[PDB]
Amino acid sequence: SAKSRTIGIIGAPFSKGQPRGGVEEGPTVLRKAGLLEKLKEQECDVKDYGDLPFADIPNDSPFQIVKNPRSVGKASEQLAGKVAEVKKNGRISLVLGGDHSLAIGSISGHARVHPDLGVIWVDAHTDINTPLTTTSGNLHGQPVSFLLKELKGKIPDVPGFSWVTPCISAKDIVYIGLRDVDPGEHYILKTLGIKYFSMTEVDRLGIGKVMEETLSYLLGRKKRPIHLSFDVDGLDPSFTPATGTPVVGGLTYREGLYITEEIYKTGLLSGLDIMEVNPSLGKTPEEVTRTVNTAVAITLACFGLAREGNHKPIDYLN
Amino acid sequence: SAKSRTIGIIGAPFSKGQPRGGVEEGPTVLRKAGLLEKLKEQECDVKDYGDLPFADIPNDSPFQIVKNPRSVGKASEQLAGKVAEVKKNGRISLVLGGDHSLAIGSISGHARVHPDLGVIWVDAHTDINTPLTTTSGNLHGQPVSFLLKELKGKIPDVPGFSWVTPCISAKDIVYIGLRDVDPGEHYILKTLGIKYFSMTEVDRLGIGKVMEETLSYLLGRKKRPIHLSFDVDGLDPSFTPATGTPVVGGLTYREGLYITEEIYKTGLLSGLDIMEVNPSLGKTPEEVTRTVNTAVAITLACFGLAREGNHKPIDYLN
Amino acid sequence: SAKSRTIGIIGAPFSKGQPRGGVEEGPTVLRKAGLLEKLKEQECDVKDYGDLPFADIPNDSPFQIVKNPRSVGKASEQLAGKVAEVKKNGRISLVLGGDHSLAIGSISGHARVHPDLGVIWVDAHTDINTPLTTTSGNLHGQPVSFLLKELKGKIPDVPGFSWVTPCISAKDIVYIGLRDVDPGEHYILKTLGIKYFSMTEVDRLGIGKVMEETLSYLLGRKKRPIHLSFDVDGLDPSFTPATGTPVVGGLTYREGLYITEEIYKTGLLSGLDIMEVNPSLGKTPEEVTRTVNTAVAITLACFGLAREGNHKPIYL
Ligand SMILES: [C]N([C])[C][C]1[C][C][C]([C][C][B]([O])([O])[O+])[C][C@]1([N])C([O])=O
Ligand SMILES: [C]N([C])[C][C]1[C][C][C]([C][C][B]([O])([O])[O+])[C][C@]1([N])C([O])=O
Ligand SMILES: [C]N([C])[C][C]1[C][C][C]([C][C][B]([O])([O])[O+])[C][C@]1([N])C([O])=O
Ligand SMILES: [Mn+2]
Ligand SMILES: [Mn+2]
Ligand SMILES: [Mn+2]
Ligand SMILES: [Mn+2]
Ligand SMILES: [Mn+2]
Repeated sequence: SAKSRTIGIIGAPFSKGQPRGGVEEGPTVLRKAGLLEKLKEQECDVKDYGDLPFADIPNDSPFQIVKNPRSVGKASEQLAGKVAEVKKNGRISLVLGGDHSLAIGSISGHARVHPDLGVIWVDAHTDINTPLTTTSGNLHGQPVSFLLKELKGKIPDVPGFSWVTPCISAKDIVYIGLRDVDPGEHYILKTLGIKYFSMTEVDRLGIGKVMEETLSYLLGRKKRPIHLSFDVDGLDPSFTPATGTPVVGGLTYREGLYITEEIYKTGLLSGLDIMEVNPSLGKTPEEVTRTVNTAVAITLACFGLAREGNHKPIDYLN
Repeated sequence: SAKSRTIGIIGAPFSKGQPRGGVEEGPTVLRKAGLLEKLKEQECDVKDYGDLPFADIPNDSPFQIVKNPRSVGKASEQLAGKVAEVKKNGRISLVLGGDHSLAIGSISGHARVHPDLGVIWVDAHTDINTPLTTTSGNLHGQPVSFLLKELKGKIPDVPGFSWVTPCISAKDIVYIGLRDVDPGEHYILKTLGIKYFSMTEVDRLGIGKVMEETLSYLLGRKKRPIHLSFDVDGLDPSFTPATGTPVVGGLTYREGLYITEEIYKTGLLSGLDIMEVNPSLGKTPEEVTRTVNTAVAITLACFGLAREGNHKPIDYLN
Repeated sequence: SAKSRTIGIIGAPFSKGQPRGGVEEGPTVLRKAGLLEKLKEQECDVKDYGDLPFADIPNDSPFQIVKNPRSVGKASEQLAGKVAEVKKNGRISLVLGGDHSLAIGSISGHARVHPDLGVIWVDAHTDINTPLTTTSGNLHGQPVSFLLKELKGKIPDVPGFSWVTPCISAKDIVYIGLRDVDPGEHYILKTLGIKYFSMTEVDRLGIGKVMEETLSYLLGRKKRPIHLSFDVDGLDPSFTPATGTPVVGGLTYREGLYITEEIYKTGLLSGLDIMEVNPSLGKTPEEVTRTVNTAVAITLACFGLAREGNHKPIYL
């Protein structure tokens, strides 16, 4: 019942942040996999807040090229209200997600309770396109732009995103696993001086130094809450094939566990997003089972499960 | 040949330390792949001491929940005498194994001739449950507890193991590759302060520094014979799938060869166990061939094979 | 475009340096995957010098055990000629290869214009067998032996290789990825003191320290042109299965990109070989697709593609 193992589960069955349908079943397959039980199998305080209901906005006309903006803005608006609710209740928010546009609400609602948070973004992509730089028009590739304070005056008024007040600065976010960056995204990345560890860096330094540099960069000045937004495609498709945008050359299964293991040991985890699990895009039933089983193992390591073993505070020899 | 390449081969077709049948064929398939001939091709002096006849023990009721204790204890007792015999002949004992419970006999008979030995234990598991902390009753996940001096007093009188005397100390064994550890094992691991590199530590430091710390921890004070107990499930199941208890996220083929190449270069390899190859557990015939090939390759690196190249002390240009 | 992105492309559909047919289709499948256009989409100045026509030599009698000496010798002689020409045009020679015996011509022609070049050899093998140390007799395992000045006199007079002049010293080549070396090659490797990073060294040091030590070893004294000879079997068969001699335990896709990404940032890439892609050696159509696409990615990384992203100095 430690703070590190005190959890509030929020389901976010949302998919309109991206074209490929099925990512809304994310919260369903993760629950079906036995996540809450396996969390309770560890010494975890688990309270389920259910699946957020998302109202179907039938006529959600696009903003220029950005599609379904009112639907994405409302879903994140509900998530922000719900995330802050479980944070004021002392629990670590565990958003069980569809597409990564929900990171707007998850981080915002987290920010209303802990405005001094830092963000670790595990992803293959930066998701830092603005509504003017996007070529896909999909909002799951834009959430960071709505959330950075330095990007104010650059974000046009998108219908449904009026409640969005930027809550993090460029110095309070670190990327791990980038290997598919748009040209506009790369421009923002280097112009803001955002700390990132692309797969070039992970190869160069190893996931060991990557985590060492990541945590000290974020927890150097002061100790502050950590929000980990984990996009399942941050790991190689050989472990998470059932996702919207897979890119080869990703983080290994071991590296994904080591990231989450090292973040748990800081004791400062405060919010978690497990996004972009799509049980429709599995070429076989095993590809979905493999993806879900991987996202579950990632989450369990976020809350104490260590590869070296775990044990309760008793004498097992008596 | 030289001392590092003078080998005495002991087939150990025993399976009653674990539930799944077939691991007794381990010696058969390893020989069939040509392990003897490939060792001789790299200037090894190899003597084949034959496959040990393990007489049937029909009345072998369980000790509490521990299964087949007398068959396991006598096979390890017979292996212990056999290993000590080849060590007295000046040869490196090579045990081609069934289940890992034979390590009780492999290490004990080794210690009888070389009581100052150190153990490197490559495995996904710690194999350190006592007959009382075990929940599976399978003796192949208990051999280390029988061998540790610091556990004297916690091993009950198990039928078949009255010959057993703990021969190695807690500071004379190093684990590499752990990722599947029972809570009672984790308690024992930490309380006795055993040196270990789980998959987490291998991810943090890399196999290069792991082997540098391993060999310095064991050989730093004084040089001494090394005993390597290699469980095949220490590597990832993508390389050794034909094994009893495969666990995802293991050491790679490269990492397995680097461990064994580094151990050879010390010139202090004295005993070697190649355990848990179960040719009946491959989902396809190729998976069996792939497991055996990896096992043969790791055995060949133990006795001189190097990826950088090998050559005889002659003038290849005449 | 900039020097590091101005390329002359040479297709070398040659296979008679090795016994498995199909590697001559390397240039065809690589073009077919759109390699040229993909290079142009990242602001590269691409000039296509076409595929080299290799005439058939009927009376190609063996030189002892060495097979097809006059076809291999003439093919590399032509490639050396065409590589010197693109080098004279101030372009980076990109050789879309068949078997690795063509490196005899690629490096010789490159050394004709830049005799101070340094070679990086990404390969599971050393390819340093002499015509007398070889047991296979396949010349795609002998190219480095013809190129090293320190082995002059150890190489017999082989028909087809009278034009060859040893053009690099053993102190100017760095091997990366070794894991299958013949006894005679390893003797040569140790005797001549060639700098090398086998899979053992990549395991021990990591790909980052290997690249830093490689670039420092070749360019520490002074800037000079770099010739990258990339045998596709340097990567693990799980990423490049459609090749003649797959060896397990190879460089990862990531390590291949990292090597090529780091080589680009020096701005000194001057010659490139993409060798030993054999589309007829894939057990499934996907295995061919995987091998080519991996080869394509390694190539684009040699000319600026970066996993962290790219952008023109234009976006806000
Ligand atoms: C190819 N580019 C043009 C589009 C590309 C598509 C996939 C998304 C993935 C977002 B996530 O990693 O959260 O699934 C990012 C992207 N950059 C964009 O902006 O839509
Ligand atoms: C998971 N627990 C419940 C049991 C677990 C099963 C697998 C064995 C592996 C033995 B070996 O390393 O020889 O393959 C170890 C184990 N600890 C035990 O004690 O049987
Ligand atoms: C088996 N050994 C004895 C021979 C071996 C076969 C494969 C070639 C690979 C050439 B390449 O690296 O260009 O694909 C090297 C080799 N040394 C030789 O010389 O033929
Ligand atoms: Mn994302
Ligand atoms: Mn095991
Ligand atoms: Mn074991
Ligand atoms: Mn090769
Ligand atoms: Mn080659």
